[PDB]
Amino acid sequence: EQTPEEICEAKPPIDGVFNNVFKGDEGGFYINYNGCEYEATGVTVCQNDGTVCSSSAWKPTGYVPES
Ligand SMILES: [Mg+2]
Repeated sequence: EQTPEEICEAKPPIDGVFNNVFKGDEGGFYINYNGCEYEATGVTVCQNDGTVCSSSAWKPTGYVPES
């Protein structure tokens, strides 16, 4: 019995590789995955130019995106 934001906040962190990664205004790396926004944490590796990044712990931000 949770709001969608709550559902996102409770999601487990993900170890993985994603495309369509978008950089934050503050240098954070973000993805929209299964209706939740996640932020890359710990060691993050991206292509110099282009979307793809790997992170051992993509963590939900609690934001429910429309992008
Ligand atoms: Mg948690």
